[PDB]
Amino acid sequence: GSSGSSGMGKGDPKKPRGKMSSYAFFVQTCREEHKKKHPDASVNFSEFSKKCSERWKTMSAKEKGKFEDMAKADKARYEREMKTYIPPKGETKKKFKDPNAPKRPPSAFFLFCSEYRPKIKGEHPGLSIGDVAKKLGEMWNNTAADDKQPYEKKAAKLKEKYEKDIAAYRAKG
Repeated sequence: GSSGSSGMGKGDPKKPRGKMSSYAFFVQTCREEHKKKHPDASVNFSEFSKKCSERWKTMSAKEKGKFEDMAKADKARYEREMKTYIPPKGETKKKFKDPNAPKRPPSAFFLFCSEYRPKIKGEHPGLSIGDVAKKLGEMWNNTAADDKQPYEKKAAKLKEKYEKDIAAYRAKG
């Protein structure tokens, strides 16, 4: 969530941290290259630090360019981790309905719970529109991916309609 800071600091293993910027990378790009020029060199970490600072600013835009293109490349490869990681729930008035924006079509889960609602609802009268649905919340989770083959494939088609409508809402061209 708009994680302000980023990089070596303090936190937990859960969240895949490891995002470095142009500098963070440049500072290590000069030190590594040095070890090659002077292996038995008595270079200091501090002296090499203050240097990278004024050394990074002095560097002409062109010099920074590469450092920038290489840095951004990481901001992407780093996300790969987040994918494997699943954070808690903390959405703020998101995925909500809006009259201005185009309504989003149903999904596999909705197609299943919707096609099952009229099935279980009749078998179990005691339940109610509310509960009945709350009961499908787990049914889907258990459902095997394969079983979601049709519920998914179909949905995909619908999405198109939305992707076509929204294409206007934003009008980014």
